Amino acid sequence: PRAPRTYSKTYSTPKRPYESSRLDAELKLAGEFGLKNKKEIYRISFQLSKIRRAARDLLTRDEKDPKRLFEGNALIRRLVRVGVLSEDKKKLDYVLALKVEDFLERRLQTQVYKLGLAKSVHHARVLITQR
Amino acid sequence: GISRDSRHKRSATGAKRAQFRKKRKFELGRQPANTKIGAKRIHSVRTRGGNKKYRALRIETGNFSWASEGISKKTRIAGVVYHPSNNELVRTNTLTKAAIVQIDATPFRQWFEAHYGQTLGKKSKNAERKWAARAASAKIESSVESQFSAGRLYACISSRPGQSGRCDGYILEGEELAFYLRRLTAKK
Amino acid sequence: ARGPKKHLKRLAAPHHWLLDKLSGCYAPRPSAGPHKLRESLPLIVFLRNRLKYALNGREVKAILMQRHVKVDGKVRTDTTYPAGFMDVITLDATNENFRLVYDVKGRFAVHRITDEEASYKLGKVKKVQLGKKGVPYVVTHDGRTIRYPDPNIKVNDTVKIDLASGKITDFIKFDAGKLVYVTGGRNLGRIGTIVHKERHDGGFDLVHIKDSLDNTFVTRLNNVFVIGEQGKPYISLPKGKGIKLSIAEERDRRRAQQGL
Amino acid sequence: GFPMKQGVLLPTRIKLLLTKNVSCYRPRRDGERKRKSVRGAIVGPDLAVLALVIVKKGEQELEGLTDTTVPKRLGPKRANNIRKFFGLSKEDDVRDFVIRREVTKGEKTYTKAPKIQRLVTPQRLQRKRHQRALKVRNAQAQREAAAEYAQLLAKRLSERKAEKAEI
Amino acid sequence: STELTVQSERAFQKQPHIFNNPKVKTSKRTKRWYKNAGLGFKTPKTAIEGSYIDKKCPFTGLVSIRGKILTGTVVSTKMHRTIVIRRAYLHYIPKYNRYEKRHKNVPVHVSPAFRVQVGDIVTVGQCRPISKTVRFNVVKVSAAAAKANKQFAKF
RNA sequence: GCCCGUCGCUAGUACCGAUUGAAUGGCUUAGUGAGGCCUCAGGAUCUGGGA
RNA sequence: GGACUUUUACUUUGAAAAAAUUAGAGUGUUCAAAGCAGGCGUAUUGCUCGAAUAUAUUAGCAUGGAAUAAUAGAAUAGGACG
RNA sequence: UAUCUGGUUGAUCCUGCCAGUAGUCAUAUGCUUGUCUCAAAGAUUAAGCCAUGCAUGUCUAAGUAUAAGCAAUUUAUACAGUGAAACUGCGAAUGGCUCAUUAAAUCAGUUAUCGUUUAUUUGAUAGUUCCUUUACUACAUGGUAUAACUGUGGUAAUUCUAGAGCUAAUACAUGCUUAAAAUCUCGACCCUUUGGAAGAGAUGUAUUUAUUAGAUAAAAAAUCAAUGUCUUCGGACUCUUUGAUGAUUCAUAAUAACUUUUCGAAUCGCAUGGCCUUGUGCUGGCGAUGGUUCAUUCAAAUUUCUGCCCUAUCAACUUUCGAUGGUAGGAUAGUGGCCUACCAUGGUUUCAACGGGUAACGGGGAAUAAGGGUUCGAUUCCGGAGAGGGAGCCUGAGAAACGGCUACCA
Ligand SMILES: [Mg+2]
Ligand SMILES: [Mg+2]
Ligand SMILES: [Mg+2]
Ligand SMILES: [Mg+2]
Ligand SMILES: [Mg+2]
Ligand SMILES: [Mg+2]
Ligand SMILES: [Mg+2]
Ligand SMILES: [Mg+2]
Ligand SMILES: [Mg+2]
Ligand SMILES: [Mg+2]
Ligand SMILES: [Mg+2]
Ligand SMILES: [Mg+2]
Ligand SMILES: [Mg+2]
Ligand SMILES: [Mg+2]
Ligand SMILES: [Mg+2]
Ligand SMILES: [Mg+2]
Ligand SMILES: [Mg+2]
Ligand SMILES: [Mg+2]
Ligand SMILES: [Mg+2]
Ligand SMILES: [Mg+2]
Ligand SMILES: [Mg+2]
Ligand SMILES: [Mg+2]
Ligand SMILES: [Mg+2]
Ligand SMILES: [Mg+2]
Ligand SMILES: [Mg+2]
Ligand SMILES: [Mg+2]
Ligand SMILES: [Mg+2]
Ligand SMILES: [Mg+2]
Ligand SMILES: [Mg+2]
Ligand SMILES: [Mg+2]
Ligand SMILES: [Mg+2]
Ligand SMILES: [Mg+2]
Ligand SMILES: [Mg+2]
Ligand SMILES: [Mg+2]
Ligand SMILES: [Mg+2]
Repeated sequence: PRAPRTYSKTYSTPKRPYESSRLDAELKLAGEFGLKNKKEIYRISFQLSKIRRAARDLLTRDEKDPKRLFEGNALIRRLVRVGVLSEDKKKLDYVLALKVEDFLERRLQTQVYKLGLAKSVHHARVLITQR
Repeated sequence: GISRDSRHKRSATGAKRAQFRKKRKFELGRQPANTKIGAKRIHSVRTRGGNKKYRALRIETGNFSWASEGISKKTRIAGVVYHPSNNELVRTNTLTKAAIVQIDATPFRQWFEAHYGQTLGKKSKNAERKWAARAASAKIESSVESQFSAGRLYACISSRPGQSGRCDGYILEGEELAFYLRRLTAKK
Repeated sequence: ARGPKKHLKRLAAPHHWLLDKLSGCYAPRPSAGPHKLRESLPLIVFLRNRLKYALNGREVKAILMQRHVKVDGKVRTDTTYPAGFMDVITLDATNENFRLVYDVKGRFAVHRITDEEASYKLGKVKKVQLGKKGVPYVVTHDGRTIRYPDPNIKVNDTVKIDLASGKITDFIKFDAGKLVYVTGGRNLGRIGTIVHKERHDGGFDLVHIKDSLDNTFVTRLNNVFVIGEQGKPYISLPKGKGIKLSIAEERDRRRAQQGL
Repeated sequence: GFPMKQGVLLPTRIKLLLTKNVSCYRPRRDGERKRKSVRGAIVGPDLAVLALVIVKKGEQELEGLTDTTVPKRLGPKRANNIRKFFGLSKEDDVRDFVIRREVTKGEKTYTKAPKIQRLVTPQRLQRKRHQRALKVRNAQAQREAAAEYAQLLAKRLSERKAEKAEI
Repeated sequence: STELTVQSERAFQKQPHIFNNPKVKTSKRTKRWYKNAGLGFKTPKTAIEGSYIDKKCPFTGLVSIRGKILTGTVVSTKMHRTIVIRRAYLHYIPKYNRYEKRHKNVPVHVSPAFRVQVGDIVTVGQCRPISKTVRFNVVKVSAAAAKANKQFAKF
């Protein structure tokens, strides 16, 4: 008798277990952004996956439908907020585009490296977890 | 206890039902008063929510209304005479609602002869006045007046003795009296 | 199940209280009183969750047992006493008066009112019967009985009540075009006039309502509480004035007041 | 050790349903009844003890019985009971007849009396006075409210008769 | 139903508390009480004109109509003073996005103010439990005979 | 080349089957019938007809 | 207020509608799953935004539509209006 | 978030299934295991069985204190502080647990009570109680009988208790009271009219019955019986009063009586004040607890409409010993075949009744992501049911209660 603590998982795993292209594709990302997991990519794919779903849906509603206008605007401003969605391409048909790398580019890991300050994605890992 | 649920009992389709829950006291019933005549005996039963019912068993007087005369009087209850539900009720003289009784006449006689100065069947100043005002209003009714000569008046219990401890009713009259006189002799 | 239920599982609590999910398990159960369980605001809730005066429930009993808080004129010392819409809550110390009256989101708002207005209230008359010995009485939504009302007073009219005394000092008929507060349903909190009444013999008259933004909606009679004239309310309304804005309109307001 | 029970008749044991207010049982709870063994009221050699109650003294003195004597624990506490245990009429005033029990606190002897009850007092008379007052005062206030309405109703009639004479 | 006799019981049939004083010489023998059931259901003349008793009559009796007001069609008139109606309705079954004919039979009281016959559409108003099965009372006949006389003999 | 059935071996499953076979569970006739409740009585005792 | 009304399906809009879950807005729990918080100052006697919205369908209720599909009508005239 | 691959042939295209693949608030097991936060957990099988401990008790200034209890001071020779025990009151019907039963049942959404009960909370609500009505009734206040206790006891043994002696009340049981007025019945008289009258009783609330009012669909007349108010004595009656609902025999009131007569304060705490004829007179402050009736609130009980999984190797079912309806009663809080008596022959069914299965509590919901679907829900919230099995019942507003009793079975 206490309200459920709610939860949910934050990743999804590839249906095809051993696809060699997807595996090379994944590894390259890991070796670019200092990841340790295929899950750190699995996670983002999943984040993207819903964002796109939302956007697909919104798109089916009439132009300037209240929900579409309200909930689309919200999602766009949330994405521009963190630097995933460019200023020009600010109208959700491009959030319908939007790649995994656009997301990985904005992790504190990378930002800590992008303006020197670490000079290797991995030096960037170690610094961060070390206060 | 006696239970008043519907959940025993077959369904309109004729289906047998499972036992769903045990008896609760809020569907309870109790046994009949089967109230009889004579010498007051009343027990109270504690009913739902605080609350009393009074279970008359044995009764000998009731309060009886002569509707057309607009008065009521308390009389002895002579006895039961006809019952539409069960003839055993008559044979045993059980008092219930709808029972046909005979009562006493003498309280109703005394009133009538004092109020009309007429006497059924067969000198003050203001009294004379009041009587002379009345009449053209004292012309009774054959089938009621004849009863007085026997000292006994047919009446229908209109209360519920098992419920209220009262055995009350009204004198039979007109059509309703016609009806039971017929039954009485056309079964006598 | 054998008798009167005596607890209230938090989650089964009404939502317009705005209790949190965790931190506990139960919510307070409104004592019996003038207002129904699910359309009430227990003192505990008001003294702690809105006014923030108490932190504990323990300190609510402490505040209350010194007879600090008094409702509708009278003192009241029940932690979970059922306060409700139109009632008046007073803190003599802190020199503060309150009226319980709704948001636009359907909640009970914290609403400071002046000391004078703090000495009367409005009552929807809920029934008008002939009582024993021929004395006619009215009954208002907060369960007051008032003997000898005005013969013109009928059910659904609102009524201005002294408080200091028991008596009525004015009433307002349920007519086409009178200021209305909506107390129940989705449109809980909305305010606006009355366009017209749908009849429907044998169940639920409908009251068509328009506000001061030329916006329209409907509720069951039941949910309609007369409170004055187009313009003239008979009590002060909370800020917002019961108008309800779209989520867009409310977004734009909130992000219009942005520059510190 | 089972007790006898007046009126069973019988000279053995039986098990009875006992209730509130009865020998050989003390209910633990409202409406509790317990089935319990009981010994009959006829004496046989199976008894461990008889209980006897001297009704007439004999030709000689029983030791620790006739020759010793034990005072009642408590005295009359209720007003009129003090009256009767001294025979006093309602004139004597009780407070001086109430019993007082001495008791030593080392080198201080104390004196504690009951607390008379149903004692007629000023404070009681004050509360009798008040009640009688409220009834009447209310009652008078209750016609007034009726009369004020009867007016309101009557001078409504004279507005629906002056309206019926306007048009 | 009723028909004939009216006084055909062990118990004398009367409307309660509707006293007719024998002393007062009236010209209609029995004083009769009736009411307007409400919702604009005309209390038919056969009830006011009537002499039948029936304490379950919506117009001359001790019941009341309140709650559901359903219509259905008469399917059995074997019970003395009560009938059975069939209420058809199509029940929507989502997965197939189509419907199936269903029905329910419903027992209802029928005042001898009415002359119902199998085939009539009848409007019934809910009342208090009147018997084990019956929660409804025929309140108006939205029918007649369904063209009975128009099948008679030859030319 | 493929291939059918009887006959013989090992192992497994289910069927039939004297035992008017056996077990569990739900209802249930007839007979016996605790207990409390209600009721006709009773009256240890104990009061002013009543407990 | 009276006096009387062929009967259905379908569709629309709306009322009545528990929270939690779900979808989803706002908010940088250090991130996040969460939570419903929180955010500004004179941080010495206080100011302030919230705690949305959507879905909730079968049935019942209330309103608009009159296509599609049923039902009923006047022929032994016991037809219609006055 | 609309994807498939391996396996039949010599090779081929098919059909088709087996296998692979991915998720699972989906359980187990194995191996391995450092940190943060979060945190389910004897449901599945056996609603099988349970050692021991705990899970229900409770006191305000304000019901009861002579503890032979503690405390002393502080005005207290009735009591007065504090307070064990005990009586009284309230609570133990909530909560917590489980999922055996249960398939039109429960449950959901939606209804109904003009079909009832309702401790409590809240707001209203009570001038009437006696009596052949001058030698008058305790109201400045009526009765005992009990716990605790003291003391004599019993039994191996329990929250076993007996005999004897005390004493309380907001326990038990009794029992007085208050203004004026009007309306009714009676009626000593007196006098004949058109007729009038002193004075006598009755009329709180509740209970039970009978009777009446509770108008209103637009307007008018005559007559019979009783009989009101005003005569400019042939006559007139003029103004005439009416609540709610869709609907009532509704709310409310009036008449005649009824009742082993319900309620109408014999209670408690603080303050002690006015007033003059100086009675310890007569008044009198704030609020506690109670009290009948109505309303309200927390409820409850029934209840309308529609909606359940598999099954025909279940087709007819229902009245034995109620099945379906009618009348009357009885019983209930109350409707109702709920039960009984009389009477009738009804009620359901291929639009699947009835029966069987369920390793079935129902719902909010969960899992699976093109869509349509498929599968699951013992389990944090709502509803229901149960306490080893059955039944019975005491108390009480509320239980057919099991951390209550009684009986049977185990
Ligand atoms: Mg009996
Ligand atoms: Mg509470
Ligand atoms: Mg209604
Ligand atoms: Mg006292
Ligand atoms: Mg029949
Ligand atoms: Mg809709
Ligand atoms: Mg929500
Ligand atoms: Mg192969
Ligand atoms: Mg091969
Ligand atoms: Mg080859
Ligand atoms: Mg497979
Ligand atoms: Mg288990
Ligand atoms: Mg479990
Ligand atoms: Mg096993
Ligand atoms: Mg002391
Ligand atoms: Mg529970
Ligand atoms: Mg005694
Ligand atoms: Mg008492
Ligand atoms: Mg009239
Ligand atoms: Mg009226
Ligand atoms: Mg009535
Ligand atoms: Mg003084
Ligand atoms: Mg088979
Ligand atoms: Mg019957
Ligand atoms: Mg038959
Ligand atoms: Mg089939
Ligand atoms: Mg099961
Ligand atoms: Mg299931
Ligand atoms: Mg479940
Ligand atoms: Mg299970
Ligand atoms: Mg139970
Ligand atoms: Mg067990
Ligand atoms: Mg059995
Ligand atoms: Mg039990
Ligand atoms: Mg329990």
